[PDB]
Amino acid sequence: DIVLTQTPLTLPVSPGQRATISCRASQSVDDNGHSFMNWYQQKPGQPPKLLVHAASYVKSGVPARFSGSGSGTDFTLTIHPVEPEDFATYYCQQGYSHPWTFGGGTKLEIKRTVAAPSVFIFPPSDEQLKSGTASVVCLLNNFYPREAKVQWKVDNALQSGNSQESVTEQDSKDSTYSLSSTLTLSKADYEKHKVYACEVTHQGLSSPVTKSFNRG
Amino acid sequence: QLQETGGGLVQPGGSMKISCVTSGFNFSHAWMSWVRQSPGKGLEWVAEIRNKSDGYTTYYAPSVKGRFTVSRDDSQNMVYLQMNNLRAEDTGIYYCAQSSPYSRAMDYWGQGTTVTVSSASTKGPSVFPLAPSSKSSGGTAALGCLVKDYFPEPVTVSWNSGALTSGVHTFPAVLQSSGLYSLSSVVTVPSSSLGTQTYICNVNHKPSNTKVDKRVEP
Repeated sequence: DIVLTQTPLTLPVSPGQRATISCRASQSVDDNGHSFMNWYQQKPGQPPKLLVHAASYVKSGVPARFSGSGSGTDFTLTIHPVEPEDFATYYCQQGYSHPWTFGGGTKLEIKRTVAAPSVFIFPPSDEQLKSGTASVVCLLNNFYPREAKVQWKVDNALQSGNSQESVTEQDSKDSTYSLSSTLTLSKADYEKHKVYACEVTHQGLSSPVTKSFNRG
Repeated sequence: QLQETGGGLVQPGGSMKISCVTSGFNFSHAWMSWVRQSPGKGLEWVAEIRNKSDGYTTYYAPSVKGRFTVSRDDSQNMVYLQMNNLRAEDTGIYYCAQSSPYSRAMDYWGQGTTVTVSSASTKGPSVFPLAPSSKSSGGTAALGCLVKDYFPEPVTVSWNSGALTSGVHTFPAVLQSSGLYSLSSVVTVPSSSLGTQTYICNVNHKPSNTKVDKRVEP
């Protein structure tokens, strides 16, 4: 199957600037002077929409600031300038041979200035503890850019494989993200330790921030 | 122009048939495809059926061939997907689309129907408080609700029956290894409000037809 390496996964663009989205195919998708690479746009809760077919042929009604280019194994979708309605996910798709395959997607995100997260930690409720599980929640609020490392430490032991992160879409007013990191332990494991700490590293912070509490 | 139906809940090993009604173009001439989207596996092509002139030739993604069957009925402008021996990996939004003979692009997609494949029984969430911390720097406190162990998606969360919207962040669900979903909803409020203002999250879960209101205090 023809694998499509679409880069990047997430692409910051300032409004007004150029967005350049690449798609490499693992072999050629050319035949008889046609390059069979198609591009789509998808917004949350909506179907994809065809933008470009045969590499460079913009579908009728699609604005001129969209252009497709490339051949053989390397293809490009450029958006210049990026208008606020253009922020969405984009996919490349080869129509050379079955099975039809898609790239992994490129989300255009609004570039804005760096904003450090506000960090908060929440013990599990006494109510949840009654049921037999303990969820410890670390909140990073209103930050940019998206990339941030959240480490959990439990009596100074670094935690591995018992936490899950979830991130909101960019806020419509300020273009920041928020993120939750949730550490899930049994009531048993929770009770064995005292100090619970969430360490956050983000480029907006000069040094990492730790929020912690003692069980009590 | 295109509209899918038939999606819902089913257990691994089970079967489901979905359909797609179309209009606004010559259906009998068109090639039609199914494509599915699993949150965090992007778009995956599933099946194709053509005709235009001859064959009703069918093509399948390797990982569903034999299990899945695409058919059509030209007289009703209907495409069908019969899915047997379903696995959790098949969970997704399934879209029907018109495949172009030129570029093999997919030209006009429906809104999609979701197929969810799991052993989990439908269950409303347990809702726990994320209590504001005592003390503190700028006079803002964050608080929230942990909405845990429900199936299937989705839940909706509001605050104080829709009267509190500024600074609310409701995170996307994560599917836990139990097969149940979990998320949190948070909001930031003035520290000075915490004695005088009550803060309640309203969690609605349509598939269980349940509504849970939880007060979150110090």
